[PDB]
Amino acid sequence: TQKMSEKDTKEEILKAFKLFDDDETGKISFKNLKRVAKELGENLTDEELQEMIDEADRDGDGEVSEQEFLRIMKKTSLY
Amino acid sequence: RADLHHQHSVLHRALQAWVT
Repeated sequence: TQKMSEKDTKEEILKAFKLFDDDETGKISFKNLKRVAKELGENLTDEELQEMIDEADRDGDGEVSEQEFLRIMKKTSLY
Repeated sequence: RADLHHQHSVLHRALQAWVT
């Protein structure tokens, strides 16, 4: 069945990544994550910011580059 | 649900898809 014919989830994810990455550093850090949390205005308790980064790869990168963010998004590949 | 007048919101889509 046809749904998304476009490729531009990569564009979405890239421009989303840049809305976290203020620093233009190529990483979403904990700080960038919490800076996003206070931009939405959601009163998160630091530990779930830690969970979100810990989820998005302490195995290889440590904090979150675009491939880790792509991995965290592509986790929903019908899931 | 980010339907009418997309001034901002859609950082929510990125953040909330990660946390929730």
